[PDB]
Amino acid sequence: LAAALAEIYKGLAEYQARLKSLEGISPELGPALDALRLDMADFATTMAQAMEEGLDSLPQSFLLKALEQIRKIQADAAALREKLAATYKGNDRAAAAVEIAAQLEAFLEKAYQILRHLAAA
Repeated sequence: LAAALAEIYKGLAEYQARLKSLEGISPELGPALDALRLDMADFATTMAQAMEEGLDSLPQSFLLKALEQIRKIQADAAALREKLAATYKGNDRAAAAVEIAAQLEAFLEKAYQILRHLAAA
């Protein structure tokens, strides 16, 4: 349980580091960058809080919250990738972002499987 939770949290943190390393879209997109940071930070807050507490069992609300939330984040990220690519392309930074994005997709799949198992009785 703790070990599993540790693995997921670690992976998320690493991805964040890559998402800063690439930045520089536009200043006017302040709310944009804030949205991405709020979604990721929120996931880390709730997850980290539960692990620290070490409660006997987690609530059904918590489970379904993880599934619906993460799905929302993936959809929004996809839209951002399409727009960003159209604007920025060819540059080395753009190519790297594509590579990183691909890795995230695989990780997303694995995470979905784990959550489904937990939700299922």
